[PDB]
Amino acid sequence: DVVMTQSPLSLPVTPGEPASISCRSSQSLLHSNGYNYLDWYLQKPGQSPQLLIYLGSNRASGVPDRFSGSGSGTDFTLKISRVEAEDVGVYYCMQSLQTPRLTFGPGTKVDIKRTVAAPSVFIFPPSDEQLKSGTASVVCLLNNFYPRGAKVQWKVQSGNSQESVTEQDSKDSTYSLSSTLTLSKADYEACEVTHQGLSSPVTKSF
Amino acid sequence: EVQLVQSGGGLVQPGRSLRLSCTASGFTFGDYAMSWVRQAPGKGLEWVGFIRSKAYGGTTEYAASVKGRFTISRDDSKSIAYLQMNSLKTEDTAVYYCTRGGTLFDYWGQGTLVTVSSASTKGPSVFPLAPSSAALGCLVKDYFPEPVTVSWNSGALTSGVHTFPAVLQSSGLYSLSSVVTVPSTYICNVNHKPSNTKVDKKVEP
Amino acid sequence: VVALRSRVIATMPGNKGMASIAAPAGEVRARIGDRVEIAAVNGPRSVVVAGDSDELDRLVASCTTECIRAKRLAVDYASHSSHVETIRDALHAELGEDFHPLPGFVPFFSTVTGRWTQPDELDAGYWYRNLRRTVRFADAVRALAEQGYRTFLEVSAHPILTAAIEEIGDGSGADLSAIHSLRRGDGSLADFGEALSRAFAAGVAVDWESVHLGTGARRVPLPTYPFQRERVWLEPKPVARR
Repeated sequence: DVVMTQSPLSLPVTPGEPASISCRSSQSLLHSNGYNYLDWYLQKPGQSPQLLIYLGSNRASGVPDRFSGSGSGTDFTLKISRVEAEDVGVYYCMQSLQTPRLTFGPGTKVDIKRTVAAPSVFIFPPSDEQLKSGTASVVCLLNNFYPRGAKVQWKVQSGNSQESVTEQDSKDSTYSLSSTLTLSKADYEACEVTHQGLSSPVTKSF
Repeated sequence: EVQLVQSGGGLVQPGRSLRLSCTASGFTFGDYAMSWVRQAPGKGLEWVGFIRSKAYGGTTEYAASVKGRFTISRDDSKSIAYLQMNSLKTEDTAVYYCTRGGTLFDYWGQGTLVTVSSASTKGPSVFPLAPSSAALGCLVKDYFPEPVTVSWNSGALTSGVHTFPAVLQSSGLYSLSSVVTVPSTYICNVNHKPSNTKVDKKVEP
Repeated sequence: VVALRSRVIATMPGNKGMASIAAPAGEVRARIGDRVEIAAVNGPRSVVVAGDSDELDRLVASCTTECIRAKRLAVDYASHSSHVETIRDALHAELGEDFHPLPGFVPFFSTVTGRWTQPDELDAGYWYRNLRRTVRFADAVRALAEQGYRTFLEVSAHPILTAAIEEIGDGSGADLSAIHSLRRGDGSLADFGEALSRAFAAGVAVDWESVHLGTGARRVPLPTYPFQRERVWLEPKPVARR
């Protein structure tokens, strides 16, 4: 079959900290030469990916020493000794035993770590000048939230919501979210979140 | 040093032909196996195909879905790799990466944003976001393609200004809502580059 | 903006024009009459006057009776007055339909306000203010000296305004450098090179790592800086057995 792999998709990192990102494989990636067949890759935010580690542990040339690789045939671990802003990105766990390579997997979403934020839920009813062209979009503006693990429900149901996840910044290192509910004439005549910043659902309507 | 400089962007409609050219500089082209890997908007990588090295046999192998239509070729004498994108579809509306190895994607080149949409080029339909009682925003929706820049107070306010990324509707258009969060009146201008359509709006609840 | 402004303003000639003189503001502002106003104070000894015909010609006639630079501008047209303010659509909004005001960036300097401003008002409203109010260029120039600006490079093909900037410092203690632009009759690159040399002499920062890129020049040994040497020596103090 295929060696389907999992990883800590939402591992946080903070400046000045050593981080431990992992990968788990169903089969054994160790070769008959005793050579683990896993490749750690890094994709920068809005840039070309780069090859960090090959053969499980070793560097690529030009990749800083701050990445180290190790692990057994199934479990693999990359430790970042010194976390930086270029380190923040997506980490890809690539197997080699079998290549066809349909997808690169979910990938580890790495973000700069702060404390849990307070999700600001702002309901914006569509403007009356939107209603002349036959369209309507009430936007649930989730703002200053962390992590990006919040789903927005549309009741009074859902299914017409489109996703807009945003850039995490430098000074605030938070997230913003837009659940765009494009809508039509008659059905225009409420959004709430389950983000970890709060516990009870905060429901506000247009 | 080594570079994998790319070219082949433009406009294509569902059912057309396109060319992706990758020029490798720095090492011998013949012994590396070229691969084409593509980044669907919103997620990471998806491998499209790869041709074997010239001396390995030049045996091409694509993904089952893109097998046949896409044609991977190469050449040492002018040192160029071609990805013949025939019959482009909505999955080809994505960034494409020229990767320096069949099973070791090293340099990744730069990345070509290939767009495959049936829409046309018109300016944005700026709709405001009246505050409930707060934050003040305005829409950008009904625009295509993606050059875009939306600021608030016309480049005067920068703290709390946060423009949302593009959203693709099933009808082939693009969606942006730019937002500011500050108590108060605020003015938002949107510049559509390809047709040069600048629309300005002031918002009250 | 400029194209449509000129296109539509080309009709008002025959009623009003403008002139530019280097006379002190006092006497000219005292003797103006019959639909005359000072369009732009370019200095304590320089004013651009926007007046009606048959007397503005006689204003430069009054300036040639006092024997000053007489330039009957062949480009005379109507501005900073009411003959252009009557067009509130073509001359007030048609010129600028699109505008992208920028942030602080490098401080620019508007004149109609007389002080430094952010680049937000730079649109058709600015041209409306130029056609409605005066310019008060001298106020902006004095603001330049207050904010540390002395070297003035004239962006034109003949020095007419740096000449005036030289009368900015003719009565002001803060004597400021106003570069001599390409002379009236100069249209070659040798004149641009001499203008660049003069600008460097005045104090203009010239990135010489950009002029020599297309020449393909080579660095050659040259004499070093000729240190003007004093006689600086500290001899030991004591004299033995005094």
